[PDB]
Amino acid sequence: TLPDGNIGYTRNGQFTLNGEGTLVTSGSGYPVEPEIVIPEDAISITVGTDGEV
Amino acid sequence: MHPALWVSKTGLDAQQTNIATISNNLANASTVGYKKSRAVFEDLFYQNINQPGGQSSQNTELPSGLMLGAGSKVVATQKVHTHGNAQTTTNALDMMVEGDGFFQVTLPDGNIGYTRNGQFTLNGEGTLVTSGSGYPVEPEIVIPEDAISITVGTDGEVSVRVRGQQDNQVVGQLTITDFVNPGGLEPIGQNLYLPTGASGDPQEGVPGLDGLGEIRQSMLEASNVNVTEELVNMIEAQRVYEMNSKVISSVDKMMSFVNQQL
Amino acid sequence: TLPDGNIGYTRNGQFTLNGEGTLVTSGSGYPVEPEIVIPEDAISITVGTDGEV
Amino acid sequence: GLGEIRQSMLEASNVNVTEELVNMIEAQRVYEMNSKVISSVDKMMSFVNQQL
Amino acid sequence: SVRVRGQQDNQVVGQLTITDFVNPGGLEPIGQNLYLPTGASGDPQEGVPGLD
Amino acid sequence: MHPALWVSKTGLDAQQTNIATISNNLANASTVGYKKSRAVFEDLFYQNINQPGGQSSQNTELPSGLMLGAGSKVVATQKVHTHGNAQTTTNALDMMVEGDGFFQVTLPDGNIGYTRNGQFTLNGEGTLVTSGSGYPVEPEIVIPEDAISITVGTDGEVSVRVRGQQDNQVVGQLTITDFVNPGGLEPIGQNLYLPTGASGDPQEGVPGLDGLGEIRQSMLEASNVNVTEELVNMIEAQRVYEMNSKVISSVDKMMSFVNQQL
Amino acid sequence: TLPDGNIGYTRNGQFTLNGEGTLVTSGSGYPVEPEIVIPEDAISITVGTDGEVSVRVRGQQDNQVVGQLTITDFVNPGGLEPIGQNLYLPTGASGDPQEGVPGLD
Amino acid sequence: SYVSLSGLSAAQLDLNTTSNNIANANTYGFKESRAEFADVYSNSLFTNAKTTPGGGAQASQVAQQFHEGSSIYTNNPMDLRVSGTGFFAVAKERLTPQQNELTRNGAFHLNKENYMVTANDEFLLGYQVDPSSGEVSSYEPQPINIPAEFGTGFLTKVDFDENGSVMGTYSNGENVTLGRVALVRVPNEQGLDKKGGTQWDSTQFSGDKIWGESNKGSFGTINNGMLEQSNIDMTQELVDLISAQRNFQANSRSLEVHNQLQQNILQI
Amino acid sequence: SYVSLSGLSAAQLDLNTTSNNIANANTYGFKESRAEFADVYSNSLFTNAKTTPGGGAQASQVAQQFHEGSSI
Repeated sequence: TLPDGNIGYTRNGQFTLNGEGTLVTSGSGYPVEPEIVIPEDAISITVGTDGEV
Repeated sequence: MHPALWVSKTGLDAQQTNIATISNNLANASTVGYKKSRAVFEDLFYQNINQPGGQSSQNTELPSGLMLGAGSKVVATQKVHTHGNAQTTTNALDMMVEGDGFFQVTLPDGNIGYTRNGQFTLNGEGTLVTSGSGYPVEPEIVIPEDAISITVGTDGEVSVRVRGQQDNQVVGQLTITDFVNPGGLEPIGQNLYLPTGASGDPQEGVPGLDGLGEIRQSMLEASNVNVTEELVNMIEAQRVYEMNSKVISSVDKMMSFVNQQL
Repeated sequence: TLPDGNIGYTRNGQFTLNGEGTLVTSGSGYPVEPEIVIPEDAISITVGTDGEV
Repeated sequence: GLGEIRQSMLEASNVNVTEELVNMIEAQRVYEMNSKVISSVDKMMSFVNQQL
Repeated sequence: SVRVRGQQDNQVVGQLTITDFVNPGGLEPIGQNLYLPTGASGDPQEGVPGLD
Repeated sequence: MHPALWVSKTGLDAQQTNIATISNNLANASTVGYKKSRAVFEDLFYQNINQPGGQSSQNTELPSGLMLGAGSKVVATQKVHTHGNAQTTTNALDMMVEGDGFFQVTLPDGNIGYTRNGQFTLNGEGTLVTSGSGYPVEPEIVIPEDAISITVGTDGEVSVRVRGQQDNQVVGQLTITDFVNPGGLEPIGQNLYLPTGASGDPQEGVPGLDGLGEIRQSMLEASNVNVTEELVNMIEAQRVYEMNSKVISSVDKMMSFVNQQL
Repeated sequence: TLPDGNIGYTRNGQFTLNGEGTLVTSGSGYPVEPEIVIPEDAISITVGTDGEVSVRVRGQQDNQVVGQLTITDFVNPGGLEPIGQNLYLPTGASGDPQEGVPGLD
Repeated sequence: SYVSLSGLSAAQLDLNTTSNNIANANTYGFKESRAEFADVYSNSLFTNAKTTPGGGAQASQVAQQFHEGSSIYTNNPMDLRVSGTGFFAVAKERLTPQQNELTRNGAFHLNKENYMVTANDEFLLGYQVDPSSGEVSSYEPQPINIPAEFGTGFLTKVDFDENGSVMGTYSNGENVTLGRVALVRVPNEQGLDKKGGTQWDSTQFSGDKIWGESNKGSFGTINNGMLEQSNIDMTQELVDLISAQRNFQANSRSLEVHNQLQQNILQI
Repeated sequence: SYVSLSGLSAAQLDLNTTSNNIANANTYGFKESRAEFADVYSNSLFTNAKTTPGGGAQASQVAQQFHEGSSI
């Protein structure tokens, strides 16, 4: 999600989490669409081949 | 003077920051409770000479265009907050957080600093302080002078043994703090972190419950750096560094050639 | 196929795809005769020695 | 026809340092080749101005 | 056509047309890199450039 | 700019393709059921300046014609589908094919992928799946919850022994697939293959009958890589790599000399 | 056998199998003259010095002869025209192709 | 160099997996781990398909080989071992026994409350059987209590039969069945996620916990006076250590070769 | 190295079988075991065999020799 509202496309996969737990990029911290909010109760994160997290 | 000179300058600068980050990880290969860092590379803006997708004519559009990049830079130094291995020690005052959590200490200015290092000790008054600058641990844990031994429970309940009296006398309760994004903490040195906007609001609670780790007495958490990966990463970063110097060296020769000829 | 309609002959084989998947030249973007459209479900393109795409 | 998500994996840059350096060698020489023509034209016009 | 941020596809703002003459030498130069049509220049033939 | 520059570029690129093939084999030196690959070289077209056999004068033809080559390239990466060594393990769910044949698994998209890797396990529902991404084996083999021992016969018949019944209770049958040219299979990663036009039509059948191999339980097939051959090939390919770089170095010095002099 | 119909002569020996089992080159996949088709009833392929290709059938104690390779020599192999892909074409100065059993004459 | 670096990481993983197995040669109830690797082959629409050098070697999964280990005899009635298939059920909190974990070591003892607990002061779970009844009455697992006094009479000896029933004889010569140790099985033992202290928890890949007695159905028996050592083989771990070093040296040689190719062009 | 590693495993299996027999030298009704081994020579259609060495040693079956023992 670009700040202006448009959708940016990246082959870079280095992602991380922000304070609210949304899966964002490791650069400027733009959120990754669709939103993937990691719950605070999670102990592991798995992303399937078909993209199911 | 030349576009390639500035592009390669960014490449040289980017690899210098990457090599500096790797060299820092090698330096802190024995620092207890250290989290290694990795540099994240990204390309700079692109100069739009010809639009990749313009209208060269009716019913015909430019499939690709002429766009020149500006180089690269290191956008962030991301911390890898994965747990290091546990070291078994004989000291009765060094503790380790087995899982998520941070020890909290009191800074001289008044704010609370959060640390992963567990090498603690006592000061002249018996309050539990860090073995470095001596910052008191929050909440204060004062060991009475009548104690013959010190035991720290899994849930952080610090207890002492008083001679003659049966059962352990509880002197305090340690509380550890968890963050949603541990990589967003600002490193202030002395194995201490300060919360930032990206880190999130500190989540305090008793260790062992509500997702927090467990306090392991007489145990230390080593640094999570892998020296094998650091040496290989230095190998690759050095090669990219010398390749960007070749472009600068090549551009310098051309400008000298043009000065003599043109 | 030139924009005016005539056919220009080129020895330059640097081709690419347009938005519709037609095999076009990598420069101005003139379609190649005969039209070679790559389906959106393809994962690899093999062009034969005898010109069979 | 879409690709698959690979967790705990990253895609390195596809640049071939062998081609980049060799292309730099050829680009530098051809750049020097064109400077020779301009220098030759410059010397030719200097000769004409002095002679004609 | 121009490129506008936030909208896919270049939008067309207009089209250029050029004028041809049978005898360009009959154009009357008026300076400023400009010419004017004359009786011997010919008939101004407008049209989409690249055609006819 | 110079013909020897382009030819040496093809030589450099081919050796990089060869070394990348050898480096891939060395990386997968411990992969189960991995087939090593070798790079096949072939010369490119020859520029026809003087035609060999052309009638240079009557009753006489050019014995050797002036034909300049265009370099070389790796035309194919051939998979050496020779049987590997057998590893003996105490696991009852890892099988091996003694001879020609491939295990068939169900890909997420629905197609059937062929694997020589026999490291299998069970999921929560008791279906026999691969120990990797968990792709179920075709046909489905479900282990009942009352089973105390699992045995896979030579003919691939899967049977279990249930507490309270003499004689094994058959729960399924394994079928393996062979190909006329297994070297034409497409490597899709995760030790899986897919049939191609050059591979041929898949042919199923019971293991042991009609050329198909035999299923060996508690046994794994090691990679057929010979690191001794891989290491020597890298040294040879490195020497040929430096042979072509000297030609580029020679050509560059030639072009530099002409610019300075001519 | 080249796609155009003619015969290309090669010193390369890296051969493989196509989908139909025909012995083909390991590069572009040209069939080898004469065609050598290995049936799917074979467990091992042995090629003799004299070029006799024989395969061994399961459940059969006898070699099944499935082909006979013939090689062509040229008086002046240096006169062949290199066409790439490790292939040669005969020319006027190369001489007439002389084909026979690989090991006689 | 990424293919070379992938091989180094794959060889290093096999070192770390083997080293942990060697480290736990004496821990009771340990299950050795095996490193499994898979191939990488990545192709796009714009990449040649005939020439396909691999992407390296990816770690597939570190397994949790669950074969039975050898039994050490201590002649201690509170040392228990499951011979066959099944796990002990151990709860960290007495009040809440639903939050439990599976363990294989049976180094149990009685705390001040005379509850059969592990070395970590965690309560062992078992079934409740009446002193006069036979089989399990209520199948809900509860912590096993061995009262000091029953009747009165004071606890004298505790023994476990092959059915896992804990029987206590007291001063008055009264033999009482105090319950039986619960045994837990999962359809996929490979799917258990690893906690600390040789303890596992049921996951989605391991199926749902199956509660049963010992020597019943597909479960194994419970033997007292025994413990399980690690299921590792010292000679095999020490040889594998040998093979894993050679693959990290071969891969590092390939990384060195790729370096000297890049240094080669930088001098033209 | 796999052929050599197979030889260690085959020799180690024989060693374990002998140790089990010695450990049960006193138990009543025990029947000794014998470890039997077999070769490994797999080849394919792409592997000229005249010049291919074997695959090592494979354990065939551990027997349960049932000959009558002495009486006490």
